[PDB]
Amino acid sequence: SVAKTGMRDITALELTKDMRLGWSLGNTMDAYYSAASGLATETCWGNPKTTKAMIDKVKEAGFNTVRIPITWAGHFGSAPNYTIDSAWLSRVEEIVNYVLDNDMYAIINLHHEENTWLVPTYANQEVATAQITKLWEQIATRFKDYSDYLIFEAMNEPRVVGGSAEWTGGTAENRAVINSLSLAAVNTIRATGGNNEKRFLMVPTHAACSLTDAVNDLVIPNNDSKIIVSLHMYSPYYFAMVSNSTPTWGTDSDKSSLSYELDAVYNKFIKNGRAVVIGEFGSIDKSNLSSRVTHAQYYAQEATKRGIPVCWWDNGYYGPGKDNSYALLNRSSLTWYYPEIVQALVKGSG
Repeated sequence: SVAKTGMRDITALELTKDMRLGWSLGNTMDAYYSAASGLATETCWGNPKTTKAMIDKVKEAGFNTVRIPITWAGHFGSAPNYTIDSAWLSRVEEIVNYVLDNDMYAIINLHHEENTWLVPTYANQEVATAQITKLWEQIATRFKDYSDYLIFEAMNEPRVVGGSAEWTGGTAENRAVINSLSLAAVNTIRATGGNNEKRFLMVPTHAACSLTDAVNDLVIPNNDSKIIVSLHMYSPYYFAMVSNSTPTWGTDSDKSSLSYELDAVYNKFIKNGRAVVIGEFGSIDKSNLSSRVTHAQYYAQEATKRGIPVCWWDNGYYGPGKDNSYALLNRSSLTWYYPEIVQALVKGSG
């Protein structure tokens, strides 16, 4: 286990290079139903209750990072304390230890918070600041003594859900409020003791997008050297995410468009000494395995050459021709639906 190996003398760029290739436990601790569901949210989107044996298979395949997306909304109480349900926090800790016991990196975040409370407007800034502070105070305190293999991702895809700028990079107001929220979260985490003064932290742009105005307006809290930028880049959009559209990938235009997107991130952040994790990418199943393999290998290869680790979104949803069919692992048989994609990712990562 790497749970109690402490804090190395290491830079963020060095750490992200070692993170290498990641896998998110998607549609699991991030799934939601209602305030009545409690611990049953984990299984409400069709993933069996997580076991260490599932994580063992991820390690065995060659991944070196597991991201554990967690929706806290539905599991915390009223203002002003926003107390997190003790059983929920204990369940998160069990899963964190499945990952660290496999000698891998673990990322924990706040996930689908934007639908209720994480609304980045000037009007809501005071309330959202108090709330993100109270939540991270509790989460960071619980995880304070873990080693540098545990990373905190402060927010997921902060944005005003339903508004016109949701997928266009936000408004300037939205981006300023997000910077205020990440500053409050980082300052809260750093003040909680244990190893949290030294822990590596991930901070997203608006909606974790790579659009120019979103990447340019991101402010690293305190210019802290242990902050990593979090981007979600399901690139290119139609091939990766949209059913009944664009089932092929692999032309020179396709490759150069993806290299351009990754060059933009490399030139903006990596070459300027700022580490980046692409915390989500992937492709849905359009009965197009050969294109998905070519895309996975090229994405991982070109990101690795630029010092950027990538994390596949494995939501456990299987469905050729269906929306959001990103599954790679069958968590019940403990066998892979698409070992060819896994092999392409691991090979591309080096």
